[PDB]
Formats: sequence, C-alpha cells, structure tokens
Amino acid sequence: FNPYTEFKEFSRKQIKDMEKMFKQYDDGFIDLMALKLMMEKLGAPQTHLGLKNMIKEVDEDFDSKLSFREFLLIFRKAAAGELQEDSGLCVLARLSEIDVSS
Ligand SMILES: [Ca+2]
Repeated sequence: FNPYTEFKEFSRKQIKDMEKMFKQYDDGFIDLMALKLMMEKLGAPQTHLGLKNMIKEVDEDFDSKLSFREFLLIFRKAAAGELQEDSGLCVLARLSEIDVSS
C-alpha cells in the first residue's frame, strides 16, 4: 500500500497532513469510538448511527474501523464530488485542515 501512487490527486503535503490528522485521533486504526472523539473535538458531534454510516461509506475491508488508506478515501470522495452535502463525511473533510476542492 503506497498512498503516494494510489492517491495521485493529493500532494505529498496533503497526504502527510491527512496522516497527521489520522495519527492524532487514533495500531493504525480509527474505530467508532475514536471517530466519535474526533468529531467531538472538531466541534461537530455525530450520532452513533451517523458515525457508523461515515465508516461504512469508506470501510473497504469491512472491519468496521478506518485504516489510513480508508481515511484517505474520505478525502478522495470529497475531491471527486461524491459526498452528500452536509453529511458526516462532508463535515469531517471541511473541518479538517485540508482543502481538497481547489
Ligand atoms: Ca476498515
């Protein structure tokens, strides 16, 4: 898993910023309770099911937790125009330090 060749739409700086965010809200996985805390600190808490739905959207290996690759997939979906307006994932991407739409 080389995120640098898989996610060519993000600069190395963007990917490293995404990694800094990932490591912070962290074994290398962000589970539901970790995602809950992250949305709380960001100022936008989500419901239990809202968090589960955020994970489900990018959980490509179906273990109900987010690897770094799947975290990057959130930003890929955001930058591809695939997230629903004001969805939990849209809100995470917006409130992160990371601008992907320009
Ligand atoms: Ca997963």
